[PDB]
Amino acid sequence: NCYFPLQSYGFQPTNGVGYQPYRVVVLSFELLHAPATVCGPKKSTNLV
Amino acid sequence: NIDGYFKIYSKHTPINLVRDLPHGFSALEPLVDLPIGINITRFQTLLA
Ligand SMILES: *[C@@H]1O[C@H](CO)[C@@H](O)[C@H](O)[C@H]1NC(C)=O
Repeated sequence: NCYFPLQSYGFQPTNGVGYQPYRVVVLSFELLHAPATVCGPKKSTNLV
Repeated sequence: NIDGYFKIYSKHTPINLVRDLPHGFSALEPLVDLPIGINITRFQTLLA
């Protein structure tokens, strides 16, 4: 009952859908407790 | 440091007159507005 806690994923070109490796990014953000140093693009238009 | 934005205002004035600190009128333009969001209490300065 002594075990090492960590092992490889056996990722091979023959693995099935879902058994394959998938890349993951998770966008968290924390908000409004201080000024919003990020926003997306606001659009612009011709100056008539 | 106000509303979570920090603001540097400044003027450069090449007074060649030797005496200390002039009386006469001029005003600081705003240089920089920064979203730094930090509380503050004191400051220090850097000399060569
Ligand atoms: C700034 O000061 C107040 C009062 O101590 C505190 O409630 C607030 O959480 C502080 N902000 C930060 C970023 O520590």
